[PDB]
Amino acid sequence: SATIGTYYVNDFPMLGKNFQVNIRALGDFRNTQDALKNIYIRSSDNKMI
Amino acid sequence: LFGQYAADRNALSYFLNLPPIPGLSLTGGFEMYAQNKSGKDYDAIQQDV
Repeated sequence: SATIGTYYVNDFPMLGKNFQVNIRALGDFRNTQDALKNIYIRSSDNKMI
Repeated sequence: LFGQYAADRNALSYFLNLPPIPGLSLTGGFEMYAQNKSGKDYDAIQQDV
């Protein structure tokens, strides 16, 4: 969700009102079908998979 | 009472008789609100006010 999608973590203050903080990968990486290969996750053994 | 507490000492005392009509002001003093839109700090708002 964070890399491919948009993840709304919390809000930050700007111009008085609260605005969202969103995490997303650079659009170039999400473009291809095989975007999963670039993405990595850390197992419980602290090894990147 | 005002005569008794003419000296300020360390307290600011104002003695008022209860409103004749609850929720109403006999003087008619307007209630004015100046809304800041940029997001200036409340100290600057107080200076301007």
